[PDB]
Amino acid sequence: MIQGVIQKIAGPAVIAKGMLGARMYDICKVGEEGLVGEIIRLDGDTAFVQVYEDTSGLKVGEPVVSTGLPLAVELGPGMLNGIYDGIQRPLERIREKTGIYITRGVVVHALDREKKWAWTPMVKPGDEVRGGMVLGTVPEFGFTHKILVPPDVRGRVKEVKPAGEYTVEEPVVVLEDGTELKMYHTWPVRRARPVQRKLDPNTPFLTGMRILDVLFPVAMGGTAAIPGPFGAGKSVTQQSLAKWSNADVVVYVGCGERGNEMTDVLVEFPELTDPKTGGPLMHRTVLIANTSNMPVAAREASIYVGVTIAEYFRDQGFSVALMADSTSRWAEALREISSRLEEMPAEEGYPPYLAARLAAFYERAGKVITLGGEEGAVTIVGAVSPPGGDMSEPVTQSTLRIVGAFWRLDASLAFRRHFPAINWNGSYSLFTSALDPWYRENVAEDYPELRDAISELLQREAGLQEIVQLVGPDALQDAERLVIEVGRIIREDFLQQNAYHEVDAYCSMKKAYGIMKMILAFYKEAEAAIKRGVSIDEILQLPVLERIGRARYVSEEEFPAYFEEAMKEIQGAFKALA
Amino acid sequence: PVQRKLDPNTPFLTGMRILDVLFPVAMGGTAAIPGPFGAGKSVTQQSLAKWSNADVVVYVGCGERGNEMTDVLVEFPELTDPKTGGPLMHRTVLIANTSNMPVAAREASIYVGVTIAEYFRDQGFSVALMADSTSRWAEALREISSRLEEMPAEEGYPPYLAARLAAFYERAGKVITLGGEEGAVTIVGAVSP
Amino acid sequence: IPGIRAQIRFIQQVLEQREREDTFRLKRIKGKIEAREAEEE
Amino acid sequence: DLLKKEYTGITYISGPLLFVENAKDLAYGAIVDIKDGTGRVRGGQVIEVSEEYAVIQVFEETTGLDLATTSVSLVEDVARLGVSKEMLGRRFNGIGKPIDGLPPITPEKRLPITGLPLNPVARRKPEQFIQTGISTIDVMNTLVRGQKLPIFSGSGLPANEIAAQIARQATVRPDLSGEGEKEEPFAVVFAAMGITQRELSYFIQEFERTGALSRSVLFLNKADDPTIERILTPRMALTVAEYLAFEHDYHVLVILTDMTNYCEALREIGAAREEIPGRRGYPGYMYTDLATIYERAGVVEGKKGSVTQIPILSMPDDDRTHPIPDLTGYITEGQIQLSRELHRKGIYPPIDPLPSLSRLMNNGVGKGKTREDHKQVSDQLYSAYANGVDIRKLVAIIGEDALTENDRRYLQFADAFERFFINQGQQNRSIEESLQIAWALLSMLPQGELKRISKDHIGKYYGQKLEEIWG
Amino acid sequence: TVAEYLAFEHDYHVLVILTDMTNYCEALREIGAAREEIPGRRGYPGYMYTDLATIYERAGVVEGKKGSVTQIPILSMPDDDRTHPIPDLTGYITEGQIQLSRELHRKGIYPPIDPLPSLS
Amino acid sequence: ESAGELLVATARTQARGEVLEEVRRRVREALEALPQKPEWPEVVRKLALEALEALPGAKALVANPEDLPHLEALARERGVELQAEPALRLGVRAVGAEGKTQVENSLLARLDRAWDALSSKVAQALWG
Amino acid sequence: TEALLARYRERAEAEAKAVREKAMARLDEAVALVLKEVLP
Repeated sequence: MIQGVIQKIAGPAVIAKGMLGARMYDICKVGEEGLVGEIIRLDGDTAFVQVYEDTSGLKVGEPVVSTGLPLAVELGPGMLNGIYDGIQRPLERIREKTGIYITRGVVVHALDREKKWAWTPMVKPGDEVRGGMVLGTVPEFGFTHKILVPPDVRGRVKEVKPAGEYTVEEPVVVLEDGTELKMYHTWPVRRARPVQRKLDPNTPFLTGMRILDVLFPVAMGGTAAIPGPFGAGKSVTQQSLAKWSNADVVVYVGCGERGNEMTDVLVEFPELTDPKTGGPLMHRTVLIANTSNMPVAAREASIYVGVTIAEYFRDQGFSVALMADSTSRWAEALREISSRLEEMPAEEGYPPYLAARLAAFYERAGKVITLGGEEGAVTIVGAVSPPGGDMSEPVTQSTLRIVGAFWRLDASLAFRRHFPAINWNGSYSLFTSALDPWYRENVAEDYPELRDAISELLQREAGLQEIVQLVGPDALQDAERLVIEVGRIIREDFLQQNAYHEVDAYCSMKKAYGIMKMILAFYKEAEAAIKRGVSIDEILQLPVLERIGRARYVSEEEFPAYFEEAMKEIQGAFKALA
Repeated sequence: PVQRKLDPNTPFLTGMRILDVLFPVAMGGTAAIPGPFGAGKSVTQQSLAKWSNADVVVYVGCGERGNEMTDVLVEFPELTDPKTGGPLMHRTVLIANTSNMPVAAREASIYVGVTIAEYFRDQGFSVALMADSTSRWAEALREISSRLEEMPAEEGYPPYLAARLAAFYERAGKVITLGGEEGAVTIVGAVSP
Repeated sequence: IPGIRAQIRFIQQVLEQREREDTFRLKRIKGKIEAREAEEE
Repeated sequence: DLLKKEYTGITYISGPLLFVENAKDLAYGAIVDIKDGTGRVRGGQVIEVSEEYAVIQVFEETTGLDLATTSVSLVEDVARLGVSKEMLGRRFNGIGKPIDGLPPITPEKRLPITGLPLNPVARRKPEQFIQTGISTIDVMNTLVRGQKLPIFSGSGLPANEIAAQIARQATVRPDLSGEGEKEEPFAVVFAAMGITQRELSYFIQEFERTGALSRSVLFLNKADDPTIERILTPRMALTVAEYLAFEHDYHVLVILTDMTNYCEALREIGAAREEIPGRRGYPGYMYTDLATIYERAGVVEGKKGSVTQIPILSMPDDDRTHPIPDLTGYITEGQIQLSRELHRKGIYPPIDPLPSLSRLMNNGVGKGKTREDHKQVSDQLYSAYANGVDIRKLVAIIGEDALTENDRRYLQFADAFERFFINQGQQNRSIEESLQIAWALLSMLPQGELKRISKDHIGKYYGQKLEEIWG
Repeated sequence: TVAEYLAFEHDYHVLVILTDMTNYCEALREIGAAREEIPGRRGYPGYMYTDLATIYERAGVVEGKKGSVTQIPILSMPDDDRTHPIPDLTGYITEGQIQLSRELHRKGIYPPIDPLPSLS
Repeated sequence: ESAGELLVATARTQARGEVLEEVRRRVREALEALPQKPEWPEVVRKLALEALEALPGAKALVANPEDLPHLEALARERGVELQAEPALRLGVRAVGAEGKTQVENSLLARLDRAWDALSSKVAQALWG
Repeated sequence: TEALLARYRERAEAEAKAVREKAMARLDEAVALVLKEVLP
């Protein structure tokens, strides 16, 4: 056990002395109070520690002890329905222990060592176990939590517990080599967990929003970014994705953000209902909250903890969705530490390894074949907060060159109170062509063509806007005023979505199909009618536009009849006038 | 020090219609007149020095042309004070630190001027202080901070320039002096962006 | 067109000035790390 | 304990810093007393300590110190403040000492002025709606009790009058939520940082008119006080506020009168130390630093008090992308942004509703609260006003005669909106008056164009005329 | 120095013509950047105003003497930009300006002095 | 309106201030006469002892000549030199090894360090 | 109009005397306690 003493203190940094033999990125206990830190630089006889807690009141000369092991999490039953801080400590226990504020130095366990779980074995003596295989299961909130062998364990089974209630400390299986396999294990948060093979992304990740699910979709293992200035409503979109997506498990990482958002999740998710299993919504969610006024050095800790928990649940054969609340805050934590490491920085003060860290983090996502020969996925959706709304700063650019889809929020739409406020001209997605067979087989045989026609119409209206700007919209010919008007309709009747409405919040995909289909039918008929001398003004007064603009408020079970009525009403809106 | 700061209730008349009507300044108030070159800032400052209704005028020429100081010195003995019968120069104090005199003395001149104005206020008069340019004082600050190897703020200026400016402008105002009488000081600072 | 060209050249001036300031700062801190690593040698 | 230790051996004084050697017995963050050859004692705080020497940031100015005679002695290991209920009629300077001539207070507790973060589990959702009597805030950017809501002002715009009007008129409306009937007034904690004499006299005369001084605590750091003291003013004010709220169940309202001066002090003390800068020289940790102040607000589960913040800050060149407003917007919940163009038209209060925002607005409006049509009226107003502004932009190119009829109706709506709904000028409007005016203004548009409001709310509110509300 | 000697020792009336201060300012910038000083608006040293002042302020007339020193600086505004640091700083020091116009040059006029933006 | 309330509250506050000030003056005068009491030598010895225990490695001791003889019998045990001085009263002040560190243990010093901590006790015990 | 000021002046002086006397009651114990505590 290497130990030394404090030599210098400044900010969240501590320089220890006499630490010869300590290893890079080991966890230490700083001071007599025992704060947690991590070695980030060795220099002769000294070590440079970044402390994960407040350092005010420390004194020169206190002990510093290295534990010899890098940061790690405890992976086992008992993580769902919970809330943790940046280094995996249960906040409910900290609350029932320290009151309404968070004091430093609390030591608590990640998993509760007293609750008893219903073990149910699935291996027999003499069997061969191999890293990643499943030993048994326990029930957890309507899931089936599989107990896995750690990735670095292999051997033969000597004894396996019969059944019944046990706590997570119980050696449910002991190998012929004498190792005891409890219900949980630890894993270093900086090492990606291994898999057998990576697969191709060919199933959509259904978010519930029309514009994202239709125009800019994401595959079940892809990555996405959503950067926007303050006031554009990033938190609303993130919480909507956490509410309505079709993931089995949601892991929500609030890195460096407002605390009221975490409280909103905590207070509201127990009252909502899980779309798939029908249970409460908090039973499929894991929060990792490290708010703005918490220690700075714990932000990257929270990011890594979140992604490791997501990879664990993926290893059990689930589809996980990871929501990183901001990576700009992580980058700023890095810059703050580098300020007193006295490094020579890159553009705008960020340390030079930042793009490498970002790539390493976004590359853990994907759809895999697990070590136990099963299928699971992790889908990352990270938010960016560019300083000054400037989309050219280093974090945003470093993110563009990695992600698969890119959802750009703009301020002009947010001022208009028109939400989701996704900039159509600046967003893209690289997953459409690979997802088209799924759409043809599961939505409708011509879904790709309707999507393409809507994209072409939006592009053509964008092209006309340039002339509309210099001559005014009344100077166009009727054939182009029609495109302007149908663009307005597409915008405010299909793209727009009400997050607080009881029925417009979640929108199935066949509903989006129907709406697109009837908008296109109307537009085609109106172009035909213009080819016959009908003026553009009475076309705008046709009262079937009310049906079209109201369609999105119809329930998912009431919709097919509505759409079948509306199609023939559209047809009659023009064939009957003759 | 003073006994009590009061609120200004009486206009400081400059003699120019646009300033006295549209954008008045009160007796103990503070004004700023920033103007690019060729906009006649010098004539306006001289007019403010020539026709104001203050009892005493303190003119601080912090890093500006010398012909302006000469204009004052030559013309003012001829002009008559409106309030009393005396010459205009009899109510004026000049501090002259022109553009080719030592740089580090511009700040000293600013502080000297405002201290003399505070003294005459303490005597019960109502003083007007015209700081002929504060960008020159800012440049002196920047030069000295450059000799000190300090890290600068946005445009090479030291990071404490706003504090010095605020502490200088905060010496103005209507007061009840320590002797019990009432005086005031009005500051009109020029800038040169 | 003249007004837009004016705005553009103004923005370009500001950006170049900021870049010059920060490279000055970088040079200073590099000189500093070298000095204070050599003095401890 | 009680014995005193003095450190001689000062080795360096420049600007706001002071290095002292052989001082390993000082804790990181301690408070010290610097005494010179005259006997005058001034304060400081240790910001870096090592086995060789410790670095001190002096609060006062460093005139008169010398390397031979000054001494440094410890005061306490953590910077604390003595709080009490009996400070509800007092004035202190920027570091907590009385300046009204009365004796100091007798502290019930001594609390660390840095505070501790609230537990996200211990928090509560803010829901109580506050009626400020201002329509552009009440109807379009509702303020709830326990919220962070800054005011993005300019140089010559009247943000102080808006803050004082809010303090004078703010009240909860318990008859609309049906819960409670105490309506106990707000206690006001007012922290001024680098304030001038004109604005200080304004605020004092205002509170003296309203009689709100007997329940207000005042922390004044004027513009001729030292600069580095501004580091302590907001922390002291919020320490007192959190004490009052979460011990004696007050409902506190905190007003922080200029965060720009706070950031100036921060940048100064951060450049003296050569931190890696942010965008315009502001230190790289300014985000965390401001977050430790703004996040000391909200409501706690299982307690009756609350804390509400109204920071005021002046965007330097009316620039929304400057670092200070940018970060503050990234922290707080929405903002109230003032407009210079509206101010030039004589409109008071010059709040333009498009770049404003209140994130917690949906927690405290609707049925069981103000009225069931509040939300839809609000966003319908937003849509119509945006349309009016775009049509102005078009008129600027193709002339007013070339317009259609509905375009002229939107132009007229924008104009009447600005001149009747925004411009109220010191009168106190209940929420019902505000919604009544909003509907009278909406009735100018054809009933078929209010596409964000339901059919029944239209049926039972449409059709009022503006001449009826007033002539 | 020659002009001052002549004027205030032999009662001469001297007219000094400095033909291009735009080159003077580039030389000054190049020399200053070799001493590692803090830059200015476009790379020009932070003290260009004081340096130009020590040159321009050497003209004038003295009391009790008959000589005089009149200066006519000449400089080319880069890109015809009036806000460039060179002409701008020269504007704050001198007592007016004479401006040459391009349209009068195109018309074939000579000398193409524009009388509307000029002043003494 | 509330102006009268402010008046009565100001009166109360300043009255409490007067009485607390009086108590403090009372103890300030009770202290400044102790070097005539028979417990003087032993309290001075323990004061110097805790002072020396606060500077590991002092080089001297400054005190008052009038109570200098009270202080010889306990410094020889550890070798810390002596020195007398008229200005230091009601206590003793050490000196650190470099000359750049001191520790004073005067009476009035401890009083000014503890009075703020004990003000709450005096209030709660002198009113309720 | 002024009867309020008169009533309040009376209340202020009354409470001032009340506090002073309630203090002079046990001041003799307060001072002894402080001297006990300040001493080593």
